[PDB]
Amino acid sequence: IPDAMIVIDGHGIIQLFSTAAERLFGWSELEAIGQNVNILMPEPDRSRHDSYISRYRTTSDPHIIGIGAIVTGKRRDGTTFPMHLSIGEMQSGGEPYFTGFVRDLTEHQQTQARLQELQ
Ligand code: HEM
Repeated sequence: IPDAMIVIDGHGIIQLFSTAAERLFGWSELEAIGQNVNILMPEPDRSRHDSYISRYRTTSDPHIIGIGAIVTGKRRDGTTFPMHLSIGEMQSGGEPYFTGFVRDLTEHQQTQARLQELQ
């Protein structure tokens, strides 16, 4: 059962954008592909994302890879949302590539929030 998956190169450039990713983020394949993955997140992560990838490539010490994390994503329409992110590392043509699997947690957040306010 497919999820929103994205594939970037070692510079954060999108290479593949799944159909489900399109529905979640609001960007079509063609629109996303040549863009930096940072277009899918609000600030401050956005401007710091390249340094996150860079930091990892040099230190080889993961903070999300093999760990997973829940973060805020940003749609094309400008709206933000909570999402769980898992990152896999791969190799192709001698260069590193990264695979991201996104799980939308909007509903989860809403339910939890609704239960919270209804006492
Ligand atoms: C769309 C919302 C996203 C957010 C908010 C986000 C956020 C972050 C943050 C906060 C870090 C490093 C912070 C720390 O030092 O612990 C990070 C690292 C990284 N992100 Fe993202 N990211 C997103 C999407 C993606 C996607 C889609 C990919 C690849 C398909 C990706 C690949 C990476 C890589 C390779 C690293 C560094 C490796 C590591 O520290 O484990 N990120 N991201």
